[PDB]
Amino acid sequence: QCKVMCYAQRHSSPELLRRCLDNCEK
Amino acid sequence: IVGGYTCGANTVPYQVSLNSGYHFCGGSLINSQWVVSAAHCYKSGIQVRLGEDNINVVEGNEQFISASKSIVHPSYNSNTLNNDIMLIKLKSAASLNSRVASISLPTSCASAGTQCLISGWGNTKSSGTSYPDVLKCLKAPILSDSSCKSAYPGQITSNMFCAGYLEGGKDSCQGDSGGPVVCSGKLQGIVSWGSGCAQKNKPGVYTKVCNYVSWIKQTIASN
Ligand SMILES: [Ca+2]
Repeated sequence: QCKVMCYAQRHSSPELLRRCLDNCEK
Repeated sequence: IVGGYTCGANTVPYQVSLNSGYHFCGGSLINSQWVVSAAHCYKSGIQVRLGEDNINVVEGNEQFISASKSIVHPSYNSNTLNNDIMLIKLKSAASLNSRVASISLPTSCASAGTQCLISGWGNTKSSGTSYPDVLKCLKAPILSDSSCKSAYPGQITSNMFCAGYLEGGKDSCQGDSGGPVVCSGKLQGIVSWGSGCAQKNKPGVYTKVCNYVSWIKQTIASN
């Protein structure tokens, strides 16, 4: 559940979130 | 922090804001040169903001100091968030003759039921988003292993614990990561993750700091 855990993280950086979600596809 | 209250300026003097274009994570000062945070908060160009209360208005007691090093735990697993801990070294020592002070490391791991203070500038809404100007606080108990594992089947390692309320309503949230869970004056947790925020049967999951005391002390000594 890669994308799910990217959203589970409790930071508030859009850049870190978008990086996490993109990396789930790679 | 959802369901919390305004702490009041510098009532949580070891709390820091990590700022890299904006506030994005918290951290805890553990001595004049070192801050503990979450590994998933790693990124370039971190400035540490100590003595902060209102993140948008300089008004006294703030110290803004660039990070010089960010050392992520060598076993951090970004897929599972196991070992979600990072140490940040400040480019210059903070001044503690001040409102700012450090938080002690634990001498043992805390027990279920123990009430802790969780704090941060993260989202204050249980759905939707609203980031506060001033630091928020929440008192929350450590939950039992079994209730934690029941809420997060297959996902809780020995380096994590849950704190909060199975009825929901009160929890940490996005923007709080890396910040403190302090229980009787000891740093026991680092805000790490959860399913949503303040949801039923979905308490916050926190890095279990008592497992890392020797790694922390050795890292500080060698860097
Ligand atoms: Ca300020």
